[PDB]
Amino acid sequence: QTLPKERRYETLSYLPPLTDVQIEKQVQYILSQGYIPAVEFNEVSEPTELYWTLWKLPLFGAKTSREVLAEVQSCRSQYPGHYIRVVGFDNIKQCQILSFIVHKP
Amino acid sequence: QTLPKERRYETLSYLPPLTDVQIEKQVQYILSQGYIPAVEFNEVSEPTELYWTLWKLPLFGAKTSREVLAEVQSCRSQYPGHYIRVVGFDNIKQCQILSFIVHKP
Amino acid sequence: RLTYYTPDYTPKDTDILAAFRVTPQPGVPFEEAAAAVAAESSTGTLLTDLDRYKGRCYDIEPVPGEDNQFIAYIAYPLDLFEEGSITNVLTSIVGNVFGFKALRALRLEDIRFPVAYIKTFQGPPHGIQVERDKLNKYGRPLLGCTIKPKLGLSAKNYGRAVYECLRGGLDFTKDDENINSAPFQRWRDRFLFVADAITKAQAETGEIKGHYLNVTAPTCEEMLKRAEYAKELKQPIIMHDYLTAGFTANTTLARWCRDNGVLLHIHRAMHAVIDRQKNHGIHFRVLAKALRLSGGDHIHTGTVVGKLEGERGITMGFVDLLRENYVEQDKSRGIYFTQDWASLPGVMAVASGGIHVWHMPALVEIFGDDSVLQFGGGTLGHPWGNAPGATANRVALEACVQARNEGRNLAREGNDVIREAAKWSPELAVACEL
Amino acid sequence: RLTYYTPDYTPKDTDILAAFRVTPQPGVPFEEAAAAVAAESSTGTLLTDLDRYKGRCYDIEPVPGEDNQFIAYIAYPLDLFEEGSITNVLTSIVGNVFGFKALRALRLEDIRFPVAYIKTFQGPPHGIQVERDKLNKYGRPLLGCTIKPKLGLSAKNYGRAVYECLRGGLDFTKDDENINSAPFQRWRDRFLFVADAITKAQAETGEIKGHYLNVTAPTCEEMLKRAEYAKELKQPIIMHDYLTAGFTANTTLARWCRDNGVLLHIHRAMHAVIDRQKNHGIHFRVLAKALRLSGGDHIHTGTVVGKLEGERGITMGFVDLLRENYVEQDKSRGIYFTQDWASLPGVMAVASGGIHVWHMPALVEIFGDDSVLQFGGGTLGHPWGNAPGATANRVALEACVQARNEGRNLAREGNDVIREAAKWSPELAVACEL
Amino acid sequence: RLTYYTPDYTPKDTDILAAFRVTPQPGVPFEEAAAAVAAESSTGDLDRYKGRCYDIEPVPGEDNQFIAYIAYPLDLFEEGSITNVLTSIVGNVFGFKALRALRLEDIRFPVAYIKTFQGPPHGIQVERDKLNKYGRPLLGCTIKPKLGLSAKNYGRAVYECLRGGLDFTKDDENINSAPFQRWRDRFLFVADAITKAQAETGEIKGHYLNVTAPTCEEMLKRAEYAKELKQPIIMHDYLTAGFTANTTLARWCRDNGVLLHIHRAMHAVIDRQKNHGIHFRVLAKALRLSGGDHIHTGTVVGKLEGERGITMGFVDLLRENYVEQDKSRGIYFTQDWASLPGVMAVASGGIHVWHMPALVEIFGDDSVLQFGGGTLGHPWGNAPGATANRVALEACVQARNEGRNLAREGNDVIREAAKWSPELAVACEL
Repeated sequence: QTLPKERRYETLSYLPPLTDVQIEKQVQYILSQGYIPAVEFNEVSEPTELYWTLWKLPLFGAKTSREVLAEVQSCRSQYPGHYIRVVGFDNIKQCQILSFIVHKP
Repeated sequence: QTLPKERRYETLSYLPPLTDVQIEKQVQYILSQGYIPAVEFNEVSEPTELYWTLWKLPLFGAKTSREVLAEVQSCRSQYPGHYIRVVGFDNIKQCQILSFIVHKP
Repeated sequence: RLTYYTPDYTPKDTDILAAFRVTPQPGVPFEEAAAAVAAESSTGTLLTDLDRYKGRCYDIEPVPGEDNQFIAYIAYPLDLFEEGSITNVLTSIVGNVFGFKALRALRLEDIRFPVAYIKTFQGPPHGIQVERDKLNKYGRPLLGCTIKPKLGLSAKNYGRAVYECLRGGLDFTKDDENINSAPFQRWRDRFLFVADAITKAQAETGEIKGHYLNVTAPTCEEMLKRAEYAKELKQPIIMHDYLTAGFTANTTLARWCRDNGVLLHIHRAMHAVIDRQKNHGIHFRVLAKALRLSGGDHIHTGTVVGKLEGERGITMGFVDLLRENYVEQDKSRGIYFTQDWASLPGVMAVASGGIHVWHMPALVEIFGDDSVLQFGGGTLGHPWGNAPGATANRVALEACVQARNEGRNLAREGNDVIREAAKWSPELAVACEL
Repeated sequence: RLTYYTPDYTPKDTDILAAFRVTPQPGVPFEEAAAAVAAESSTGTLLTDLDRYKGRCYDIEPVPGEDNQFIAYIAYPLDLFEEGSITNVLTSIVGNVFGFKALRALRLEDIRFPVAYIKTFQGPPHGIQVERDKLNKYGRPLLGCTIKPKLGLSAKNYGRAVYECLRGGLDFTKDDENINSAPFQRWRDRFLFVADAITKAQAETGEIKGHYLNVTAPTCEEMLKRAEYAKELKQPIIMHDYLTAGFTANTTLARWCRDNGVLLHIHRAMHAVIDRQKNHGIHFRVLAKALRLSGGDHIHTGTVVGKLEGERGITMGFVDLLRENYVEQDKSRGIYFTQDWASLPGVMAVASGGIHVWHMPALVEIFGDDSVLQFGGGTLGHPWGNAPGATANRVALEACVQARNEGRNLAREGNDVIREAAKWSPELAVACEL
Repeated sequence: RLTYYTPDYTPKDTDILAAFRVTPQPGVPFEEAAAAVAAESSTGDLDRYKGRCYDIEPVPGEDNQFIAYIAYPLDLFEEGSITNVLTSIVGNVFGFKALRALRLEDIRFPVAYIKTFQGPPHGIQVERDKLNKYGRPLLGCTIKPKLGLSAKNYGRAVYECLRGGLDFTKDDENINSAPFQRWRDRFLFVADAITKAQAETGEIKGHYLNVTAPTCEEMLKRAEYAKELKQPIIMHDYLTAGFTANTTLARWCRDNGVLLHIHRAMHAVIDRQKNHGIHFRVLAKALRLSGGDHIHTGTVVGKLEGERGITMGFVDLLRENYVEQDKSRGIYFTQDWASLPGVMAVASGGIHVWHMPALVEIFGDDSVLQFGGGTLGHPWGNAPGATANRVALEACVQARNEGRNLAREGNDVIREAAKWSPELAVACEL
């Protein structure tokens, strides 16, 4: 048996396609470390192309609640043909704590 | 009479399209010299693109037996739209002893 | 002597402290050997002022559980050493003092480069943060094969084993220690047939794949023409064996990679000559701090899985020294001096033991996000080749990254997430048994 | 004299042996002329030590069947010659010794560069293996036209005859001896209108086509600005007439092509001044070994088809010297010294006689896979042009490559596979008669 | 074929004539091989770019051999490249199979093609102006032993020869650099032996520092170092290193004021045989068109009338501006050098004290005389052995500057200089 030529995308791509319960349980790691999470959309996932466009904000309303999870489904209804992400942000270390695709075209 | 603009591919391309008996008799040169035969597949045959993807393993029959085209027919049923090769390998001289296309899309 | 043993000397915030592990010859008392390791690393045994440039031992602290051994904390001043020269730290401190004959063994355990002296260096070319920003790889420890077999592979067969590993989710791929150039495989051709195999595997799967091209070379001219060629193949990363090639060639390539945007993978070849014996040599947390001050975005910190609690607290000691901004003095965890790095960029800590699939719970729990996990060093590959062998080493990563990011204690619930990821991956299920 | 004739001297594994073919003047005995060819190539006729730097004849071995001729094996030491200088081998060995007047003719047959002295050289820029890995052309002898007419063609009409040959399956295409630059065809324009004709024929048919751009030039500055331009057209291969331009300019371009990834086609122009007479000069297996030590990935070894059994055993002697790692002492096959090349890369052996379609059984059987087959030198082209003329020279290749890889003895079953490939190729059937 | 033998082609003044010495196979007629030595040295248009034969002239005194005058056009060849003349003319013509032995005797570079070249860096006149050495043939030791001498003991033997009135001192062929003597240290301890031997005796002393190297980068950094020792002259083995490295070094030595001593190492692979090869009068023209302020022309003393007619044949070709077509002296074409600078003719055989009357008469002022070639040294060393070769030089130049016939009154002027010189009187016999 072999390995197929399959294009893979980001830091959780070598998995089954992430359902909604998992992403609710995924962002609950992001915002529980004091981090501000976000949603980033893009047309293609290119190695050259290293910015993806931020969706409305790095949204945040409280210490821990459903913030991102409702906003992704609003972006699935807005952009059903863009690579949607969920990214974290740290401000002390000043890099992203996650970057993974929740939705593909 | 002229020469047509025909794109040709590799080291046995200027021939009739190689049938199955010929390739079995072709690999019987490869493995009889103690060499390691293999199968390599690719989407396009580009001069820039100088690697083709190794199918499963660099195969070997016992000292001489038919495991190569028998697997190519499994790769013709797996990938009927890729440029399939059969390549040899030497370990002493350390280069390929053949590189020729058995199957085109 | 005993003018170099000032036990009341509270060391300044700009001294360059050093904690030796002196094992003196018998009859030599502890203060007089600790004044001696402060002697012949300065102001050896008036024409100047002695009291301004002398190394001063300021504390003894006998090692618990073992007589004839102590930890001579030496306090070298700032203006003894060169701005920006980590080969003048070692020429001053471990230069003339280990072969001192009143000592049976002398081990430089730790060293405190002050904030005043860290700022003369460059740090890494790119930190943890800027390395992840260049590679666009966030929130996971990165990966690597090591191309087996080492010797004998021609440069294209070498790049086919690189392209095969770099398809299946692997981030990096290491070039070996004993591969710089050799009559079967020259570097100009090894770098060429690896750039043709990165841009095939980077264009196939859209991640920024890289390869630690070995620019360790006989001369510093041949090193920089070996790195300027990996710049002109647009390679993201080179590597360099920094203890065979030294700290003058490393700091040359530090300054080069910062001025050319190439990541630098520092490999700790010939490290075990000097950090492996527990009584004599230079502990690697000196040599870890020494290349965080010179270049390197990655350094091999070995492994954790084959070591005890005390031998991995010391290994997680110097992983924090090269990766965290401020590290508190904790001697059970190995660190002797509190070390402010003054916002110097971090270095990745690379895990490169004899490790495989079943160690992804361990090395994502121990080494955090800010790490690289090599493979293929001791473990015997994979039955289906390299590209199913690398996808086994990548699905087992992101299963253990997903598990860690859901509260699942990988110390206890770690072997569950390997087994429940081997179901959804056929490449990992055949790697699940060996 | 007879202090330079030490017949008991077992030569060391680090001596630089040399086997002359001395034809002495009459009355000069054999030992005293063989001590003399060991004399004036060293230590000429107590200020130093003689016995450490002297050339020593150590065996005579009279040539069978011809009196007044013998094979003086001279044993020069290692530390007489320069590291890396094949123009100091010839200045030492064949420098001052052929014009010696006690000798009617003197022929340097063979020479044994030891493993100690091969390692100072570079070898070829790219071997057999790395040349095939750069060109991605495995398991067949490669090809070449030669653009006729030599003289008169403007640089674009020259590149149209290149593009026409490079369509029909031809791998390379040779630029001529007497074309470097000339008022009808400058090199800057010849290289430009050939790069525009390679990248048309390489993009059309997906093989890495090349052209032996002639960088032989008046000065070494004008040579390297002629090769650095073929580097910046991204050309795979240049060529160089190494005996007119010498071994200082060849070793300059050796070191350049290794440091720039260009293949080097060494052409043996002006070779027949010195290797063609059977009694005097420098046999080409010296000049074959001399450019395997300096640069070249290809060298013309002429042809086999017009020569006897004894005249092709000698030609397959020096084909093995420049292409195989270890070659045993076989004097019927021409080689006088066993030659370990110490894993130095091979050189292609190029076949460039007056050869055509019907010689593809012969030159794939004699010259193996590791070869290049030129064409168009003596034979009168093709009636349908160059692109059906090159497809005739390529279908006849891969018929004879397919036949050799199926057990079919091309010595006996060779003319069958030309005739049964002329059926499936209309371009070859019209070339089947002349 | 037989369109390459055009016997009515009176050759143009811009052609590049070449006079081969064909020895064809038995059965090959002379018109067909002469059209064939003109064939594969071209075009293997045709009316404008073929090398064509225009005369046969069989060798007198010998059958089965002739002198095929080939007339190559000018625009076939590269402006300023003598490695394209030898690639074009003698590239693929000596290996032609219907020829038992093919020898390039002479060649005529026209005025049209000599002007593309540089010529020597410095001529006879410009070299002697730089050295301030007038009206006498110059001198030379060759430092014996060749090998073994460390860089200072080599320099001490250079200082010892150059004290005794010797003008130059040659570095050997096989001394480029070697683990007993590196060039950086040979050049240092020689330039420290010249500034002592030039300060002792005020004459401009020089040493032919061997810059022959493996690469052209290692040759110019070996010559840029002899420039920055303020050395007057370097040397270059010009046939092992080739005509691309000489023309690289010619263009350098003209553009850095260094004289160039071209050594004819490996010359006798390609001209010792009288029927096959490239005769040295081609190779002497070939390095006058690349650079050289000196060239070894061997010796005259061990040669008969014909073998020194030929030796004085190319000595005039590399030193005189215009040389008439004189086939008995060996020169096959009238060569107009178009005011190109001359090259010295360096006599270097087994010559000694007593050959000074001949070699001031045979080789004129415009010559260099090397010593130590075959002779068994001097019994008192180097500095007497060079003063012997300098008194016996200037005793022969004194007699030549007084009208004394040095063919007959030559042995007298050595013996009447052995009285007023003690170092000469012991080299007077051995």
